[PDB]
Amino acid sequence: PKGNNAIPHVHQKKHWNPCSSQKGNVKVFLNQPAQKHRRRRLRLLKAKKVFPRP
Amino acid sequence: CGSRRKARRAHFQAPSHVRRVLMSAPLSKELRAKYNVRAMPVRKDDEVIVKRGTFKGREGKVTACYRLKWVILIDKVNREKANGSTVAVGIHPSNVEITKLKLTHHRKSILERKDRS
Amino acid sequence: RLSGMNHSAHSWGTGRAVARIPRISGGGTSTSGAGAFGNMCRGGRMFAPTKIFRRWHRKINLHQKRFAVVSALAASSVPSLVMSRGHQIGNVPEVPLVVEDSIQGYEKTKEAMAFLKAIAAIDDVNRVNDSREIRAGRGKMRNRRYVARRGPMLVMPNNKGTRAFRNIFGLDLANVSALNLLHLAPGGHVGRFVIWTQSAFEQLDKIFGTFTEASAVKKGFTLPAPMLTNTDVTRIMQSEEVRRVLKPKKLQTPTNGM
Amino acid sequence: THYSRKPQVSSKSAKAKVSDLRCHYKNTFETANVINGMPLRKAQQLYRQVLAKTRCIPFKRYNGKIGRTAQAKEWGQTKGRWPRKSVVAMMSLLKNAEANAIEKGLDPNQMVIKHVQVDQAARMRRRTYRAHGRITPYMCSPCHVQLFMSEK
RNA sequence: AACGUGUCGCGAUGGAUGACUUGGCUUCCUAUUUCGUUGAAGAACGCAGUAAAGUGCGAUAAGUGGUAUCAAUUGCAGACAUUC
RNA sequence: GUGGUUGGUGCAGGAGUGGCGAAAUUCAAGAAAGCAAACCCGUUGCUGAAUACAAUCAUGGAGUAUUGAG
RNA sequence: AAGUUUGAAAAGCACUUUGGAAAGAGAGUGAAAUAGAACCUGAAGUCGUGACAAAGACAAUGGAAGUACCUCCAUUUCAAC
RNA sequence: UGUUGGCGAUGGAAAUGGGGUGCCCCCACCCGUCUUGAAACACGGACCAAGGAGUCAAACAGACGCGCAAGGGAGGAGAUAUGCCA
RNA sequence: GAUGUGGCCUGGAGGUUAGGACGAAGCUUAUGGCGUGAGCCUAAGAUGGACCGGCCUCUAGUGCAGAUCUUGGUUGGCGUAGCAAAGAUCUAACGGAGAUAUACUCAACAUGCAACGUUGGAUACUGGAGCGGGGAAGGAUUUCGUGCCAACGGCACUCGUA
Ligand SMILES: [Mg+2]
Ligand SMILES: [Mg+2]
Ligand SMILES: [Mg+2]
Ligand SMILES: [Mg+2]
Ligand SMILES: [Mg+2]
Ligand SMILES: [Mg+2]
Ligand SMILES: [Mg+2]
Ligand SMILES: [Mg+2]
Ligand SMILES: [Mg+2]
Ligand SMILES: [Mg+2]
Ligand SMILES: [Mg+2]
Ligand SMILES: [Mg+2]
Ligand SMILES: [Mg+2]
Ligand SMILES: [Mg+2]
Ligand SMILES: [Mg+2]
Ligand SMILES: [Mg+2]
Ligand SMILES: [Mg+2]
Ligand SMILES: [Mg+2]
Ligand SMILES: [Mg+2]
Ligand code: NA
Ligand code: NA
Ligand code: NA
Ligand code: NA
Ligand code: NA
Ligand code: NA
Repeated sequence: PKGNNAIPHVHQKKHWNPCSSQKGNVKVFLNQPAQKHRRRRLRLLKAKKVFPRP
Repeated sequence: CGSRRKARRAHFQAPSHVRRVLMSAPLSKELRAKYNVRAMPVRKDDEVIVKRGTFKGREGKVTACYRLKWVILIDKVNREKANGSTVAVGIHPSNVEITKLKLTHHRKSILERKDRS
Repeated sequence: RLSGMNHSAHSWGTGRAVARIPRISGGGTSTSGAGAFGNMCRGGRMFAPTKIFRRWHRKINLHQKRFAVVSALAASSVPSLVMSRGHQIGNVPEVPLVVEDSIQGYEKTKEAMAFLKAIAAIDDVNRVNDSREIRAGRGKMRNRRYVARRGPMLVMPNNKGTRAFRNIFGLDLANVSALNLLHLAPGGHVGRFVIWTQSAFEQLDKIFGTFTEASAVKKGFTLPAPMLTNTDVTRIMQSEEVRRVLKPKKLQTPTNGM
Repeated sequence: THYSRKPQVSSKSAKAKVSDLRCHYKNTFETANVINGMPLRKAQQLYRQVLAKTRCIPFKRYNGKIGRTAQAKEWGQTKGRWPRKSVVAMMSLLKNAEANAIEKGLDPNQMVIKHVQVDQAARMRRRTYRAHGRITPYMCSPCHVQLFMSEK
């Protein structure tokens, strides 16, 4: 019995969820710390290579 | 490996030249003092003595290192069958103890390589 | 995403005297005409298959994290709370235990163990050693084969001098510049046993600030003010000022009637 | 490999066994249950006379809608039969037990059957064909038999 | 009486549970990383002293050459170690 | 004066890759089990000598365990 | 569909004897055969067998309260309560 | 709140509670379902094992727990402990 | 229909406290004790042979009697319904473990039945649009000899397209 709620506009009516029939359309961030580590390592190597230039 | 699955798979699918190293035995106090080496891979025609099991205390010469059943065979270690014929019993190399080495040129090279001094 | 659903099953309808569930198509095998596509069917699909966009991680307010670290540090200086958590501190000289800074020059584990025996942390180290065993349950199939208790933690001012202590089983090493709540309160229980080096002990005030002066590291952070000035309420309850106003004490089968 | 019961004195007894007979279990049950307390020579005579068809085996548990006969009055029933395939196998079992007793050195003329037990074995499978393209089972039901006899 | 009923001890038929796990699923990373007319992917037929499937190989056919290693391989047979 | 990104001739190091390469008990006991109440006394005291057992008679794995030293 | 998951090791049951054979009865290996070849454990349901209790002219099952017989169960007492 | 007997002298005992099976007197329609109404001549129902159904994400609200408060809090990214450490 | 419970139970994680070859988990019960209950605990195993309990937090693919529920096993009906088109076999001698198989008395019958192959003889059937002799499509070793008889040839076999 919908009481006094807001009127929802959740916007999820396309095939975004991957299931047995759909590939999906999603993006997760589970590689965030690994990629951050990789970026820092690359920057340190590049500084070492181009030394003494800034 | 820090994975039990990977470690056990490597052990049980090891090739022959890896099983040779995996099947090693310690040396006596006399040989340890003489060569400064703690253990060597077992080889045919070595002299060993059994330190564990129901054949503990027996000494003999090695006649085979099967390497497919992970055992060595010793001539004095045997039992009887139903029909009265004799068969050999396999021991694991880490349960025995080398007391005399079959020495060759390459074997002495290996011992010099592994000398800890 | 495709598991349990890799068949071309269809329902047979009614009229045939079988329940209306999708059934595998074809003939010639034992799987022909068997139920498919359902949590109730063998070989079927599970109810609500699990996804990788479940919320695995959590957000915590920075101030609440700092509050928790401060509270665990304060609890690690009351010798009864350490005992309740479970450490063996019966023959320990003092709590907090502060030790000279010359242990950072050790180079052999024999020297490290001699120092531990002199300080009398060896009782807790032995507790940890004797507790080691093989875990119960399925966990030992999943790279979690051994379990043991938690021993003392030794805090150093930097990352130098740990070579002698690194291999001792049952001793943990910490850096004062980055203290971890998961180590200061294992299991969620406060009262870890901590051995302080003198330099780290003198760095504590600059790292955490005081009740009036702010921290030089955690920008604009001061220790939280207490809700009670004196936490002993039984003394207040029994004091003379309260007893003068307490209310005075007072002094304290047939039924028929005919 | 032990039996469900043991003899009182094990030096004056003999044993025999069959595992998967390939005789009908329901027929061998009746054929073997009738000799439970009899002397060995009496049991052998009864089996010979059943083969000659002058006596019968009483059917007591598995007798649903079988015929009535006048040779069943001896056992207090009205229904009995003459199963030759089971009779000729119980004869072999008795011969084996007698040989065992003779080897142990006992007198076969003094032995009395004391234990008989018949049980169902695993079942083999064939098939039959019915109307409208149906296929339906056609199974074989074999038996285990065990017995021992003691000297009187 | 017989048949049937009920309880207990022993035995069958059956293949659950527990313990085990060289398997699956999921998530990350590294790089001198991307097939074919110089005939690929796929498909067929063969090859061992003994050899059906599988694995490996191609009339040089359970493999030839080179390096390294060092004494086996094994169901049964058969036959340079300073490394043929 | 410069160019190893014009071509031809030579010969160096490093990285990467593959091989080799470390310590310390098969230590002692065949009840090989306990107790002495947070710590210490205790590197010390005192507890059996066993045979039980099995609905007259016979029968009964491997020490990575225990305990103490190192 | 389908774990070859016997056992530490094949030590995988020589020999006697009954049977056409499959097998049975002994003997033996092994800590165990109640570990005998697809052989760890070995449930429920169903069946055989021995002993026992009664009674099927109120379908059985069920409740409440007694009694007869049994009880590899527990607790208490034994010369002072 | 005392008093008088019986049984019980260390047993294969006595006693008191449980448990099992039979018997007597009394009581007592077959479960689940939909329905105003089921013991129904209303549907499902031979036995056992293992499996089998309110879950994950996202927007909003109310109640309750915690931190700070005219302020509260990120996110993405960086820096160095750090090169076991997602 | 709502709510509460220092309310019960299952797989895993962080802590803490413990157990096990002088026997862990699992399994069995006329094994009692405790709890209003969900349940917990002890006993015995003449069962088993290597792991695992309590408490405080955290977490989820977390509790079954029924869905013409899904998979595997079992079961009464039941030694029952049936195994009735295509006419049909008999006899002797060989072969075979398939017999002429006894506690004795006893000549023998009334206490070893039933069924099998080859050869000879007898009696029938097919009846030239044939249970004759050759081929295509389809099949692919079913062909032949020697053995064997566990399963298969809906009865049987000493025989077989096995
Ligand atoms: Mg409404
Ligand atoms: Mg309303
Ligand atoms: Mg699909
Ligand atoms: Mg280390
Ligand atoms: Mg009839
Ligand atoms: Mg038909
Ligand atoms: Mg048809
Ligand atoms: Mg009667
Ligand atoms: Mg078994
Ligand atoms: Mg789970
Ligand atoms: Mg019962
Ligand atoms: Mg579920
Ligand atoms: Mg009939
Ligand atoms: Mg007929
Ligand atoms: Mg008909
Ligand atoms: Mg004619
Ligand atoms: Mg005509
Ligand atoms: Mg047939
Ligand atoms: Mg032939
Ligand atoms: Na599945
Ligand atoms: Na020793
Ligand atoms: Na409903
Ligand atoms: Na109803
Ligand atoms: Na169930
Ligand atoms: Na006919």
